[PDB]
Amino acid sequence: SMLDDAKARLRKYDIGGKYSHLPYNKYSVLLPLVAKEGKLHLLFTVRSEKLRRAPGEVCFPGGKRDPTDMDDAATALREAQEEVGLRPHQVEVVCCLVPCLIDTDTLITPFVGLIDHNFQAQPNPAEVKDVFLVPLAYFLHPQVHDQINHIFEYTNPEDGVTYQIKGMTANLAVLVAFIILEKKPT
Ligand SMILES: O=C(Cc1ccccc1)Nc1cccc(Cl)c1
Repeated sequence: SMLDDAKARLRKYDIGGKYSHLPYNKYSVLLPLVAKEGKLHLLFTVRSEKLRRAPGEVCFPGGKRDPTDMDDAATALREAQEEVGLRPHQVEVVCCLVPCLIDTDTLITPFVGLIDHNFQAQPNPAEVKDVFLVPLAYFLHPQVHDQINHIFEYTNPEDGVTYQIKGMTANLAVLVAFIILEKKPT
């Protein structure tokens, strides 16, 4: 099946807890995979304009680890619940992808999660201005704009709204798309 195939592909790239005990400032992100209309999608947030760091930027749900978290996956799920109302029964964490090093002292761990088909986002407006889906296949043939660094522009065909996706968020989206969609019979 599509979903069993995606999970099997993802598991091959799982690094597990290999880098998780290293003494960094630790953040986790959840890369939420949603199946709609027979295709996989990634769920993205737009950060609230009122936030002091990266207002209005497209990001995956996530945030800083706190003492309550049993592990890095827990961080991702806690923050996703706070930001978009995703409850733990509504997500299956499939793997941990390569972590992202930034600022010399920070490690961001991405987890891919399969999201329940009955989940409906409840954007928390203190943190999230918007939530939207992008088909995973888009990241194989993105509309690229150079600002010099590469920016993806995705227009939602439902409403014509264009979102800019860049940086770590864009990079991770492409990674997930490659992992899941490469070398597939039509
Ligand atoms: O903050 C993140 C994930 C993240 C973690 C670490 C570095 C870069 C992105 N995501 C998010 C998205 C919407 C609202 C809020 Cl409050 C946070």
